[PDB]
Amino acid sequence: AFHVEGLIAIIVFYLLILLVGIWAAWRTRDIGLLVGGFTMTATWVGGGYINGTAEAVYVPGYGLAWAQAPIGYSLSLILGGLFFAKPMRSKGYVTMLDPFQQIYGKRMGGLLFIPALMGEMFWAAAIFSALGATISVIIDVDMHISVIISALIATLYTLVGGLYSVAYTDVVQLFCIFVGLWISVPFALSHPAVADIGFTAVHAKYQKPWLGTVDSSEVYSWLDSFLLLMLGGIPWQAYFQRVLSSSSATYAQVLSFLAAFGCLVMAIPAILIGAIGASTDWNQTAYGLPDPKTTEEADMILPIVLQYLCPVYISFFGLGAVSAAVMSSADSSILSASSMFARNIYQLSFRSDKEIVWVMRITVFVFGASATAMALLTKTVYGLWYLSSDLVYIVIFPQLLCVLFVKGTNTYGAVAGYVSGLFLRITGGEPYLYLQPLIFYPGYYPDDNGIYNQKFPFKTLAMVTSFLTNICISYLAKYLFESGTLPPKLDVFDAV
Ligand SMILES: C[N+](C)(C)CCO
Ligand SMILES: [Cl-]
Ligand code: NA
Repeated sequence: AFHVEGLIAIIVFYLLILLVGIWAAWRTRDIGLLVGGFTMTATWVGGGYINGTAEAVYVPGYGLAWAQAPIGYSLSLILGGLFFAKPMRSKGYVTMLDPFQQIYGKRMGGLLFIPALMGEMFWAAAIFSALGATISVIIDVDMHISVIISALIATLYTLVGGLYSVAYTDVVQLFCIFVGLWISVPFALSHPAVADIGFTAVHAKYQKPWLGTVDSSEVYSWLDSFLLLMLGGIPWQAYFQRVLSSSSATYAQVLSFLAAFGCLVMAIPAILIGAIGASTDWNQTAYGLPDPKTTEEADMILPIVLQYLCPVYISFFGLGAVSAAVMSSADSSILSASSMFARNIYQLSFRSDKEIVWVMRITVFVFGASATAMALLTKTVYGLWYLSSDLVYIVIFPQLLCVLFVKGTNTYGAVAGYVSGLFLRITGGEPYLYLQPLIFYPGYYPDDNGIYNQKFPFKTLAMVTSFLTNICISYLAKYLFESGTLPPKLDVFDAV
């Protein structure tokens, strides 16, 4: 029943992506800055960007007003270029966890690896879910098998590309994403089922208007989420790997700015596809009634629009664009997680080149399997894409601010900030993971599923409490050990 045309199309597109990169690696006027910016854009923009942005715009509860992850994650690159690019450079940093291990120690750096590893896993699960949904809709494959196949192909791509040389694969992949999406959009807009997306943005005919709305009581919560996506999107090894490998600090800053511009440009057609899905009379298409959000297939809105509103070859171009985005992001995500585990955890704390290569291969496999299980269990792409930066914002970002800008931080403040931020984040609950809150801040309300949500900005409160606890406990421990109030024999971490 499945169309073999789709399988042959994804095969030929994958080969077309890899062959040009192999040729460019075989071969290899002030244009390298553009190439670096395009490569960073291809690293940043994956299945999360495209599919999660379309889902967030499509879902009536969110709209464009609540599709904050594309804008926030693009602004993360601008903020990184402005403030974090120079302090991370000119030091012997290979990974993002190197400042943490150099200032707080190996154990605290390994502890800080856990939020980063969980964020990488959430991002990989979101992009695996996006690719599996695209394959399942367009090639008509079972969703579980499609997700497993996507994870397998991403794993083999990362491994095969790793040992050999790849040059300018990301440029060609970004070109494929851009062309596929921007040729899919005009075909989707001209479908007889799709109504005027300008009218649907401000008026409701099929569902609530896709521009979205923010209530006056929700404003703080909106701001809270935006901060989580704008500041929690900065401390990632996929970005700092390109920052540290640059020739100069100015080159790193300019590639950050160009990458942010490219991310916004890539986010535009995803917003348009989500708006088209929100403006579609599904009773007129072959998808039929019920509509995708009634079917609980909202997270699959972008492939559905590609499949049921576009011709078959345009659907194949869109599938190629999604595949290019997912491969170019999954390579960086898997490699960053594996490199951080191999260098910071295995090589530095516990301990050979062959041994390191082998543990990094098996780590790629285990990370892929964990992300596959997470992708199979969940039902949302935007939710995992959002949650990837949640614990990063809560935990790593205050510690990153402390190690870069706050002179005098130590391990006691790091541990205190870790515990305080984690406690305030956990006690606030998580609706995506169906967790009840223990602390009930003012404005709490139950959703459809019965989990109490928080209108109070408790995530930003947890982050700020983590930062202030780090500073206060660090200076208090320094004062207590310097003045002689606390005996020096109790300095378990030997920080001061
Ligand atoms: C999820 N990240 C923040 C790592 C990349 C944005 O797509
Ligand atoms: Cl993404
Ligand atoms: Na990508």
